[PDB]
Amino acid sequence: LLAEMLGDLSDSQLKVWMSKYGWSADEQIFICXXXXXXXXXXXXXXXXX
Amino acid sequence: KMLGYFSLVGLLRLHSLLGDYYQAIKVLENIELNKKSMYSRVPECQVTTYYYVGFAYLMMRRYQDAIRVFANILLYIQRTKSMFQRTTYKYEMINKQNEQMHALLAIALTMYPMRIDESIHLQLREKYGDKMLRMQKGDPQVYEELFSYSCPKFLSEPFLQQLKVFSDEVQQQAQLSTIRSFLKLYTTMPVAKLAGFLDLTEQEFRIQLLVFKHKMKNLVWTSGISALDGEFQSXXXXXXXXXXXXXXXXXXXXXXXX
Amino acid sequence: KQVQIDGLVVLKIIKHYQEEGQGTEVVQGVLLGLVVEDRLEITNCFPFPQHTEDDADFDEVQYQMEMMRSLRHVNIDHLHVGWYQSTYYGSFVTRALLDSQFSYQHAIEESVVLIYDPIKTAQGSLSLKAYRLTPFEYMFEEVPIVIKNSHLINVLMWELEKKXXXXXXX
Amino acid sequence: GRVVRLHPVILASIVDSYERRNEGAARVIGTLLGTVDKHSVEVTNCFSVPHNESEDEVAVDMEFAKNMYELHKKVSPNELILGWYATGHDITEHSVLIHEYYSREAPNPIHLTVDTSLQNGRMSIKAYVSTLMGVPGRTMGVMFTPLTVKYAYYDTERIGVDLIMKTCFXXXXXXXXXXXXXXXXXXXXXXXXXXXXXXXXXXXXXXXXXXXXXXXXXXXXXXXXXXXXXXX
Repeated sequence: LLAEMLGDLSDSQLKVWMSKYGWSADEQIFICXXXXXXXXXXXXXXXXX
Repeated sequence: KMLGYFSLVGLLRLHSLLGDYYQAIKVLENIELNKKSMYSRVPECQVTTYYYVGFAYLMMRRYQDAIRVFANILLYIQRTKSMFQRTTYKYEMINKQNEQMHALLAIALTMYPMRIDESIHLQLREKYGDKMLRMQKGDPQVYEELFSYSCPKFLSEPFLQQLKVFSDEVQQQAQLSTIRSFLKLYTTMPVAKLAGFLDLTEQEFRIQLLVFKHKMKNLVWTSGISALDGEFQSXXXXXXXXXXXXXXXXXXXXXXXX
Repeated sequence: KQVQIDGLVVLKIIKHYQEEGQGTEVVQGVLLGLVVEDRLEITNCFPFPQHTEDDADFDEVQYQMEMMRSLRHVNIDHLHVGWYQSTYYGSFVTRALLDSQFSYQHAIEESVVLIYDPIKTAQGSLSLKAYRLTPFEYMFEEVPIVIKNSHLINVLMWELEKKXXXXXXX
Repeated sequence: GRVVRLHPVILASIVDSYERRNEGAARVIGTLLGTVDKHSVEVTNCFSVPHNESEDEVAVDMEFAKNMYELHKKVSPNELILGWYATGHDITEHSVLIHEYYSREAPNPIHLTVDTSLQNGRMSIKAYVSTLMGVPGRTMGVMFTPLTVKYAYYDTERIGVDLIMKTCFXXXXXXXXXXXXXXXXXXXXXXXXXXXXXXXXXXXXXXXXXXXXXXXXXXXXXXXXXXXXXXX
């Protein structure tokens, strides 16, 4: 699929682009608390008020 | 210097009508000047400046800046959905121009947020309300037809708008939003359900392509796409909760203060 | 040893003593609280009615039982940790007051006697002390009294001249 | 009546009453004493009451009122029974009905809300007497009139407060924590019943536009959520 998307490349040409971006084949080509509590307290107080 | 600013704005507008987009944008960038001189001299000038800003925003990819300038020139629905009401001081012809500007803004406005507002706008006209309904429907066939019928409105000079370019671009963005609206939220999704939904889109082959393309956009996230199986997979929370609590408190404050 | 006196306990004792002073009849009441460690917390007090009898036998067990039961419906539910009186004579003038304390000590050996002077108490000077009996020796000794107030109480007190879970955790 | 003065002792007594139970959710209720025979009501003392609330309904111990007041009278007849207080922080739906009970002891009834949480610095106290403005062509409807408050002290208390602020110038708690933990270990059902309650309140308000009842329900639900957060 990658070779198709790159313009129908031969396996050799595809290798050039995989090499350029560091992609490698795998199985396939490998490509890739306290404060909170305080906040709640304030919010609660506001609600109560 | 207010008169000079007006001359700049008029000249920029003329250039835009017969002029290139970038130079006009640069003029707009120079152009802004203190509000107060304009306010003292006349009501209308400020509205004209707002309209110019809106036009620049429309030329600009972002619709946010224009959304603010247009609302100030004319009242607009606020974040938190509160009505924004504009002053009627400006001369009636100027006010009509402002209304036209507001009608233009709807196009920017729809992009900015939501949802189905035309309350300030007259109920009877189907020109804008119909367009709103079609967007709500999420089906292009109605949208396309709306452009086709109200072809005349878009045209209104002919060379200046030979191809309807902006409206078409806007519609294509508009079509995409609904699909993102499902917005994944599913760990793993049947292909057939996706196909049924993507089928509605005009290209049959789009889902194999249309779905992958959406991922490239990044509006919506697809997992397991292009898989042999063929089925798509699909502290932070605390912060979100805290945010909501804040909004609730804000609403209460406004209530108490009121 | 330290007696911690709460805000309402101190204000009630000063109020009662002064009211007693106008009366010209000595005022006594009971202190409610908790024996913690060696230290004693006085969280509240209540006044006993004036009696013709002086010192001991002043106490009215029917009044006390009723008051204690009705408070219990009230939240505090705190042991009698001693008694307070206002006595003019100084210093250590009267033998009679001490025997009262012996009666309290026999009921609960940790009991404390507080004495306040409502006449000599003036702005900047509260005249108060706390005693226990010793267990040629003297009969009794005095332990300094500190005051405990919550943050909520501190804010509340500041309205004069204005121009729960936490406590549990602690 | 034009206004209300409250002694610092009353503020501290309401806080002390609330403190002993150690319940954030719970609101405590009691009696206020003082003098209401002029346009300035002076609130100078108080005592706690046993009080329980179930659903809309609440129970007050009438015998407790009479028996404690009778002892208060033996100490100082000048401090009359003039109303009631609760820890709020806000007016509650049952308050006009509770107020009608206190009216039997004395009238007009006076309600002091003491915000023992002290969310707002300016006021630890809100004062109300029940009155109806009335509607023409219609029967008058009861409502609370809000009266201005100030904190004021006689010399004894002024001296006392100044002395107290000079330096500035557990088993029950454990049980409560255990109860909170139990609530947490159950909160999925209590959530779904607080969701329903919330909806109910909204319904009431809609009818009014009953409304008060719905509002109360909504408030209760919110309170229950807040208590769940605090526990966590």
